[PDB]
Amino acid sequence: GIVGVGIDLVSIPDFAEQVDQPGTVFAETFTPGERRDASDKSSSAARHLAARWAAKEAVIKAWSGSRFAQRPVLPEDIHRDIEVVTDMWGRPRVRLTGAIAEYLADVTIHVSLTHEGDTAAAVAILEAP
Repeated sequence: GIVGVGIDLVSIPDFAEQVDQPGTVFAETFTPGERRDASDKSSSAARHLAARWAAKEAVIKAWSGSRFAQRPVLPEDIHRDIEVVTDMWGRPRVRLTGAIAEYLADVTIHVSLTHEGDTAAAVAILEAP
């Protein structure tokens, strides 16, 4: 049964404006080079990266909306234990580490991402067999 659902829309312009700032959570998900390239509103990098961020936030949203919210704890490591990459063709892939990988070890994560104009989007659905 479904155990969590998330959706997230990202402004590509607003994304590129803050994606490259130090200490932010962007630094723990994208490489400096990636953040540098994504700083260009009009680049493909910004578009693709914006879409990866939406994916990640969507999963995070699904997590916070599940039974794994209320614990355990440390809402700083979940933002860091979650990662989303794209494989050649353009399909999103969710990569887990830290505690979240353990707690969602038996949970299937379904994610999809898109982007158009000044916005990127994604949806995530947590499902247990």
